Amino acid sequence: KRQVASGRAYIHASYNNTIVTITDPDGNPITWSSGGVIGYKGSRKGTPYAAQLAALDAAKKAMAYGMQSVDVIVRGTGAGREQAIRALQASGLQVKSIVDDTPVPHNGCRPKKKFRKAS
Amino acid sequence: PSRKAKVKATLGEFDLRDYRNVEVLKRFLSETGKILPRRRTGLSGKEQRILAKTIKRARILGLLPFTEKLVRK
Amino acid sequence: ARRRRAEVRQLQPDLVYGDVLVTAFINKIMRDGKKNLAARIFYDACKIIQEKTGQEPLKVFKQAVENVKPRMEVRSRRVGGANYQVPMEVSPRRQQSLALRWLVQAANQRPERRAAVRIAHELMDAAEGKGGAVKKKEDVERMAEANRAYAHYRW
RNA sequence: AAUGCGCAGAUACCGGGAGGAACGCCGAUGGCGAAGGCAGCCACCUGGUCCACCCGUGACGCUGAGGCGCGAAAGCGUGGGGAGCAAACCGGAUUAGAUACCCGGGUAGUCCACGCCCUAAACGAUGCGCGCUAGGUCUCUGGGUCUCCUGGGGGCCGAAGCUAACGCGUUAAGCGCGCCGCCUGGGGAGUACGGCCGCAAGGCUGAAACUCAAAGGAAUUGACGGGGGCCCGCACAAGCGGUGGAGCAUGU
Ligand SMILES: [Mg+2]
Ligand SMILES: [Mg+2]
Ligand SMILES: [Mg+2]
Ligand SMILES: [Mg+2]
Ligand SMILES: [Mg+2]
Ligand SMILES: [Mg+2]
Ligand SMILES: [Mg+2]
Ligand SMILES: [Mg+2]
Ligand SMILES: [Mg+2]
Ligand SMILES: [Mg+2]
Ligand SMILES: [Mg+2]
Ligand SMILES: [Mg+2]
Ligand SMILES: [Mg+2]
Ligand SMILES: [Mg+2]
Ligand SMILES: [Mg+2]
Ligand SMILES: [Mg+2]
Ligand SMILES: [Mg+2]
Ligand SMILES: [Mg+2]
Ligand SMILES: [Mg+2]
Ligand SMILES: [Mg+2]
Ligand SMILES: [Mg+2]
Ligand SMILES: [Mg+2]
Ligand SMILES: [Mg+2]
Ligand SMILES: [Mg+2]
Ligand SMILES: [Mg+2]
Ligand SMILES: [Mg+2]
Ligand SMILES: [Mg+2]
Ligand SMILES: [Mg+2]
Ligand SMILES: [Mg+2]
Ligand SMILES: [Mg+2]
Ligand SMILES: [Mg+2]
Ligand SMILES: [Mg+2]
Ligand SMILES: [Mg+2]
Ligand SMILES: [Mg+2]
Ligand SMILES: [Mg+2]
Ligand SMILES: [Mg+2]
Ligand SMILES: [Mg+2]
Ligand SMILES: [Mg+2]
Ligand SMILES: [Mg+2]
Repeated sequence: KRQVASGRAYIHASYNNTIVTITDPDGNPITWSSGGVIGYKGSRKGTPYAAQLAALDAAKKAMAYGMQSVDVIVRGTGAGREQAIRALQASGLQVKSIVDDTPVPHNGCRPKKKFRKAS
Repeated sequence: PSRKAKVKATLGEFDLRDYRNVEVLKRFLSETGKILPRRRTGLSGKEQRILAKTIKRARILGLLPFTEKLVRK
Repeated sequence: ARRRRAEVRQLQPDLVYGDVLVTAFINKIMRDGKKNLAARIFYDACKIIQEKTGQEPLKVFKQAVENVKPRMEVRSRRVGGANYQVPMEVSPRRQQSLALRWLVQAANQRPERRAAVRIAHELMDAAEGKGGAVKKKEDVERMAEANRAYAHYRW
């Protein structure tokens, strides 16, 4: 019952899950959701279908704080990334602008072995 | 194939050592802060080497970005 | 079919409704090459569809086929893991076959003793929305949209 | 998947702080270095190099046993530091087993200073120097009359030629001359012994008895691959009817 109307959607994409946080224009979360929140368990949380629900769930949850307009900020490499956007669009919520903000070091920390092979 | 608008062309009489000429320097970065390749700057082997050192300096002064945010997806 | 896409054969129309579907049904009802008493069944079934309902049989047979045609089905898939039940669309050619086959099979499960009757009641029950044929169709489509997670292997 | 973390409120998101390590794009097909090896930006202090002028000296040159210095990584000593990562190790999985591959942790270490160690697929597996022997082309960096000429450097294709072949070919593996290093069948064996070096781990140097009739280079035709590409077959899939169960026939 905060009332916000205008807000932000952070899609956190990953080869392993998808997590959608909705926030106010300052960045503080109104509500969130993910593959695990829609009752999926293992590999299926990375599945883009999951990502569709995960976004839709997170939407509706926020559409009851009277949201209408969202700035989208995609932030991950994974599957179910664009589908999380697709879901966000088709939820009536006006998507005012999508931005990729995947964080990337200017070569900094020694990565996990799994993620380097040939460096 | 692999050729659109070249950047050395859109401009004219500039100093590649001028690390304050933001209005000119910034034409050489992508939408992200990333310094454009030669195949898009249109600089020669050398000009590019000097411009990259120039852009780098201009980033430390806080005139040019280091990295920005893609706006479509 | 390794070489050519392989075309469908054109069954000659019914002798009594001048229809192709009705030959198809009659063919699925037939066993051991006894086409005479497969037709001798479907038609006996047709007399029964009227003397139990004001409706014309062709319109009912057609009506019930449509209620059994499945819009979705799964067929398994071997991946870089194992068996994944991929939800597929179902071509209009395959819905035909599936419906008819399911109709006969359902019909022959029934406890009525004459064959025509079993066909009759299944054909009727399926029009009116119920009956074993439809149940192994509402079922089939239920496995799709349950493996929805694997829709992203659309072939 | 599970260990694991999370109601002592994690994950996701915004704001502030600490710290350690690495330097995205530019950036490679590039540059520098004797080799190892060198990549954010600025300054200081230094090394090599290349061009033009054709000014100086006047054979002052080349190589180089030993000596001296340098020398990835790992490793060692003293002190510091410690984000991420990670031998050993602790768990979770997987498996016939799993001291492994996969997952969650994790110490030494990876970082810095100083002092050791001195190895390598330390590779172009190609010592250094100088002269000679078609050309084409791409590229880095100078100079001149700058459509083109002329240097230095990095690639590719190729004349002659060389090569067991592969290939090399003005950046020789061509034609020559100088000087150093090294080889002399496989194994035993970089082993033993001695000596020298090291804090240690170890390093250099380096055999013999014995034993084999091969060990080995390149290339050819095949066959094969849980290598690629292309393509067939009731091969699978789609479908109908069966065998496998019963009684009997028949063969084993
Ligand atoms: Mg617990
Ligand atoms: Mg509580
Ligand atoms: Mg965190
Ligand atoms: Mg923070
Ligand atoms: Mg700390
Ligand atoms: Mg070199
Ligand atoms: Mg090297
Ligand atoms: Mg100098
Ligand atoms: Mg003179
Ligand atoms: Mg004189
Ligand atoms: Mg010398
Ligand atoms: Mg060393
Ligand atoms: Mg070291
Ligand atoms: Mg130490
Ligand atoms: Mg220490
Ligand atoms: Mg300590
Ligand atoms: Mg581990
Ligand atoms: Mg770890
Ligand atoms: Mg040291
Ligand atoms: Mg040595
Ligand atoms: Mg020579
Ligand atoms: Mg010029
Ligand atoms: Mg050259
Ligand atoms: Mg070089
Ligand atoms: Mg020849
Ligand atoms: Mg020779
Ligand atoms: Mg030859
Ligand atoms: Mg050649
Ligand atoms: Mg030797
Ligand atoms: Mg011998
Ligand atoms: Mg030997
Ligand atoms: Mg040794
Ligand atoms: Mg000894
Ligand atoms: Mg001693
Ligand atoms: Mg061979
Ligand atoms: Mg083959
Ligand atoms: Mg089959
Ligand atoms: Mg039997
Ligand atoms: Mg016998």
